Amino acid sequence: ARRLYVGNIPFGITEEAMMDFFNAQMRLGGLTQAPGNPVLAVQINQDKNFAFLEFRSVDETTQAMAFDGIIFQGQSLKIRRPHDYQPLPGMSENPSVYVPGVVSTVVPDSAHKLFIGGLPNYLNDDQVKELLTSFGPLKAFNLVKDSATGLSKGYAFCEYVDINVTDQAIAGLNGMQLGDKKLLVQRASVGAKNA
RNA sequence: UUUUUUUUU
Repeated sequence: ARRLYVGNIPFGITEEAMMDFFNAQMRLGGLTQAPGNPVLAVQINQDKNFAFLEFRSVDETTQAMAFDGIIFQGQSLKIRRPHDYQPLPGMSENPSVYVPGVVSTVVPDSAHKLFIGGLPNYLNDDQVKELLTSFGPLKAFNLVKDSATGLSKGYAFCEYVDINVTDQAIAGLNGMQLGDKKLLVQRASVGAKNA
């Protein structure tokens, strides 16, 4: 895929200012495979609050994914792959089925994103992040705000650099009393319990 | 407001 989905983009951001930023991130990081800018175009859906990046190569696109969660103009960008990948109802389940095509040779130690809820609606990114930082530096953090309203929805996602600290972060934060709400913290995917 | 608005402008 020579395309990437980038949501939670800054308001009023221009397509060109989205391009110049990514191309300048690809160069600073040295993630380019050949001379020239990787990002050829960017399309922004202002109302929907998202944009799509268009790369010249497939590998470069797969390299820009490392910028998921990067801070740009106070907004933590959400980078994902397009959804042109459909279930494809062609019938005769053989190249699909379920397992065939994605058996997974062996998933590496990854995915330790944490879900945080019960957060007061008045706290902002720099306040919430602080409460989380008290256990160690974060590698990715995003506070969900209403599309129109713009205020906190009451829950945010975060991931530390040192995953082990992830477990320590849940045991000390989960249940914490914030205002008139009870904080909730659990692995955003699997791991809401501890054996 | 306890799981984060994906398209060929």
